[PDB]
Formats: sequence, structure tokens, C-alpha cells
Amino acid sequence: MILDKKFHGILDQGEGVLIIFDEPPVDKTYEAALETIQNMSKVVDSLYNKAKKLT
Amino acid sequence: LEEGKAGSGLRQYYLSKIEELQLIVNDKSQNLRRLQAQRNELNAKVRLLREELQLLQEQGSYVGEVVRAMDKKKVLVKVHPEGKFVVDVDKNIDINDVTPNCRVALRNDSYTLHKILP
Amino acid sequence: NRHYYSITINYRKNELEQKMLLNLHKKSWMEGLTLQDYSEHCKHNESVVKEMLELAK
Amino acid sequence: AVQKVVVHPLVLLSVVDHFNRIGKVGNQKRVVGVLLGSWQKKVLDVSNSFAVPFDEDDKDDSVWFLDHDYLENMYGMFKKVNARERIVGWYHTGPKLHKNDIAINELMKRYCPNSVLVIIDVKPKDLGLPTEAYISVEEVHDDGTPTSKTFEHVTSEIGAEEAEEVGVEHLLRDIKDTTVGTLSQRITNQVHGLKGLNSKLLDIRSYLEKVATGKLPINHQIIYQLQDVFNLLPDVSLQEFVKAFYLKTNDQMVVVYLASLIRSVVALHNLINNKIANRDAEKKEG
Amino acid sequence: DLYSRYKKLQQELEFLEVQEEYIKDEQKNLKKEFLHAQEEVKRIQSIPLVIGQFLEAVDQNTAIVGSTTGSNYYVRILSTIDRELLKPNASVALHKHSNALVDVLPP
Repeated sequence: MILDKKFHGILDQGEGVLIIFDEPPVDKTYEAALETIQNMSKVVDSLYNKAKKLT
Repeated sequence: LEEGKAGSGLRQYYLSKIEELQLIVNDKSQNLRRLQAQRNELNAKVRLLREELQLLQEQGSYVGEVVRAMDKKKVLVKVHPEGKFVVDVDKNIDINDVTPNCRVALRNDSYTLHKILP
Repeated sequence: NRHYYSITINYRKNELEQKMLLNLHKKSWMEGLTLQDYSEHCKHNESVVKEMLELAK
Repeated sequence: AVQKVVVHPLVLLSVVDHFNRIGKVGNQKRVVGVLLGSWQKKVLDVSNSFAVPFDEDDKDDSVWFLDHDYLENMYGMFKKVNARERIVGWYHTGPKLHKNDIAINELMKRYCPNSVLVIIDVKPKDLGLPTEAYISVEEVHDDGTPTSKTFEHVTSEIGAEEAEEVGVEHLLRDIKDTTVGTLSQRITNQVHGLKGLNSKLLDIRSYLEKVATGKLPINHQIIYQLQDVFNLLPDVSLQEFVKAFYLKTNDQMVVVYLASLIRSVVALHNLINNKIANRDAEKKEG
Repeated sequence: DLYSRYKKLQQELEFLEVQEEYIKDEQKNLKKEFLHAQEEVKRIQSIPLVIGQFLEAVDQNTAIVGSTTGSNYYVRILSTIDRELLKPNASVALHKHSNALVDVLPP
């Protein structure tokens, strides 16, 4: 049920330790990375216009 | 001899490279002043929007409809109720071009025509 | 305008009105000790403006 | 009781009038004007005021000259034109609180209600806020010293209602508005250390003078809370705040990718138009 | 001429030099003026206003507007608003005094 991610935890066999933690700021790297990937086609399509117009 | 041809000659070549540097200062002054003319015309354009702001203070203008043109250059125009304001429209627009039974653009107080409307 | 005309209007402002009204108005846009609301928005960059940064994105 | 006051710039412009209607005599004392305002709400709101001929003596501080008839007539005609504002308090334009000001204050504590005092400046060379609201209250002291009228600062803001903004903004044409971005942020970020610098340096030097050369209860007790709160920041070790600098530095990295990426998007129309306009106007020029 | 072209030309170097900080002064001042007039035409647009209804757009950037009272008004629209808000049957909203449109409302 950690593998189905119903809650926060991770187990141990040598030590038997449970650790509970979370990551709240999920929406930063999403919008950042998607802004990079959407700007990829801007720069590459720009290079298609310029590679068109020069050579 | 060989100085004004050679030493002052290359000093003059260095002066020609200085003319290349003033071709760089020249064309920077060119494109920066074209940018300056762009900002001058754009800020001048919103300044002319402030010139329009008195016609904003006009509360807009009305919609004239001429139904009959009068031969004394004082056109009777059918207006919104309590209207029917007979008037000479503005001097830069002729009367005969304004065809009757058609809608026009009229100022709300000065009663001068702007254009014919469909 | 017939029988009824008008007259131009100009002003005067001396330097006590100028700097009293000027620092009065800059102070009307500045704070008391003036260092007060700085760290507030420096730390609203961490609390509030991050939401406006995501919405900006 | 009252947390804050609101003073409109009209009355301070009438203090410009206080320095106008002098007539050059050589006196230029702390000319008192009769402050009017709204004590009605819990916040105090100054609308307007007037002034009264006030004279002290050269040597004696405790000689002071006011008028009840001028107060009731100017306030009477003012209430006849506008009864939505009443008497509230007063002000002297001198930089210094005299000993007499408790007694000068006491006349408007009697006939008006609990009156507010405002210290402002004859020459507006102070970078700080010229107006300080001093509540006229008697407070019981822990040392056992007998109770006297004590002027505690009530915090103030200077605001204009509607038309005072328009007229002032039309008169200036020199001030710039809010204008967030580079300039209005970065100028506060220029002079801001000077603004706490002249405050602190203006305070602790003559304060330090009153340390060794001072007596007569300077509120010696508030030095303990003063220095106490000053020692509530004992040069933090930053060890927990390291990760806070990872946080603001990672937000900084977000501003890096936004600045780099978005400016690089602005490069598009630039690095298209630079070629396609020039070479086509060139090739159809001839 | 030839050796005089040097020191004659140096004055043109200086005169073209003096345009540098001048164009710096213009480029720093007129954009501040641009946000002056920009914010000043922004603060004309105030939220208390009257709502009319749009009838027809007879040419570009100038149109007619049916008022709530039913009388039709002829207003040159404001330039910042694009052609989406030229929808013929729309919930347009002019000013109460300026009677120029800030925004149209969703039905």
C-alpha cells in the first residue's frame, strides 16, 4: 500500500524503521518543466523559419 | 619622404577605422533614435487618446437619422424621441452626399454629422 | 461665449510647499521607519507571491 | 482607546499657510492652530483646521495666550457651514515639547474632549514623517512618581480623500505613482539603509549622550525592554535558515528559468524580422 | 585637406559622441513618461459605470451602442480592446461619464 501510495511511508528489513514525509510543492516543477517543453517548439520552429530563410 | 604616405598614411588608416567606430556610434544613434521615435509616437498616441478624452467627456455621441434633406442647408434629422433637431451639420462634409432615409453619425450636442452608416 | 468670456489660470508653488508637499506625498507613499513593510513582502514572496508566481507561469 | 489617526494634507498645507501669513516679524514661534477632525469613529480623521493668534514670552515658558471667543466664533461659523466635523485637538509646529504644553493642552482638554497633540516641523528637512499623534492621557507610573499628563505616540498615516489626490497630483507632475518593477522598488532599495541609518544614528548618538550626561527619569525602565528586544536578535547562526536560503534561492532559480526562457521567446520576432524585413526591402529596393 | 581631415573629423567624432548620453536621457525619460500616460489613462478606467448593449460595428475602432434607455449612441471604442469584443449581440459596458468600454460581460 506504499506501492499504491495510499499514504506516506517507507519500510526497512535490516533496521525495521518507518519514515513518514511528504512533498507539498508539486506545482512548481510541473509548470516550470512544461514551460521548458512548450518553449522547445518555439525555439525549434524559430530555427525552422530561420533555417528556411538563410539556407 | 614616406611618412604622409606611410606613417601618417597608416595614421589616416587608423582614422578610417575611427570612421568605422563612428559608423558604429552612427548606426547605434540611428537605431536608438528610431526606437526613440517609436516611443515618441506611441506615447504621443496615448496622449492623443487624452485628446479623445474630451470626447469621452462628451458622454459619447448620438445616432442621427436623416429622413428628409432640406434645401436651406439646415437638415432636418429624425432623432431619438424629443428629438427631430434641424441643424446645419459640419462644414467639412457636404449636404448633398448625405442621402435621406439613411442612418448617420451625429454629435450629441453640436449636431454635426460624421459619416453615413449602413 | 457671447457676453461671457474667460481668463487663463496659472499656479505658484514655493519650495516649502514643494518639499513639504513632496516629502509629504512621498512619505504618503512610504512607511514610517520605512524598513517595515520590506521583509513583509520579502516573506510574502515565500507565502503569497509563490501562488502569484505559479499563476504567472 | 484610539489605535491610529488619519491626518489629511490640507491642514499641513495650512501650516504652509502658517508660514505664509507671518508677515516677517522675527518671532516664528510654535504657532498653534486649532485642529479639527472626526473623533466619532475609533480612528481619528482630520479634515481641516484653522489657526489662532498665540503668544508666549521670551523668558517665561508658562505665559501663553489663547482665545475662547475666537474658538467659538471660528468653530461656530465652521459648524454653521459644516457640522459634520467637530473640535478634536490641536498642534504646535515647533520641534520641541515645552513644559507649558501640558497647560496649553489643558484648555482644550477642558472645553474640547480629550484632545490630541501633533508635533510637526517648521522646516520640512526631516526625512521622517513630520506628524506625530501624541495622546493626552495620564498614566500611572511604576516608580511611584505622581500621575501627570503623558504624551504617548499614537501611530499616524497621511491620507487624502478624493480630490486632494487629484489637485496635489496635478500640482506636482514630478512624483511618480506606485509603478512596481525596477525603479520604485529599487529606489526604496537604494535609500532604505540610509532611512534606518539616519533614524538609528539620529537616535543613538544623542541617546548615548543622555546615557552619561543624563538624569531626570528619561524612562530608565524602557531601556530594559529596549535593550532586551534589541538582544532578542543575538546574531542568528542561520543553521536552520540555511534551507530557507535554499528555498528563496530555489524560487530565485524559478525566476532564472522564467527570465531566460521568456526573454528567449522575445528573441523570436527580433531574430526573424531582422532578416526578413531588411533583405526583402533590400532586394526590392533595386 | 588631407591632414586637416583628421582634426576636422575629430569634431564630428565629438559631435556624434554627444548624442550618446543624450539618447540615453531620452530613452530613460520617455519610457517613464510612457508609464506616466499609461497609468494615467488606466486610472480613467474606473469600475463604477453604466452598462449598455452592443448593436452594430459600422467601421473599425468606431461603433454604435444601444444604451439601457434604448437610445443608440455613437462611440469611438478604446484602442486596447481587440476585435473579439466587437460581437454584435454582446453585453457591452461603457463608462458612466466617459462612455467608452472597458470590458464586456459574460451572459
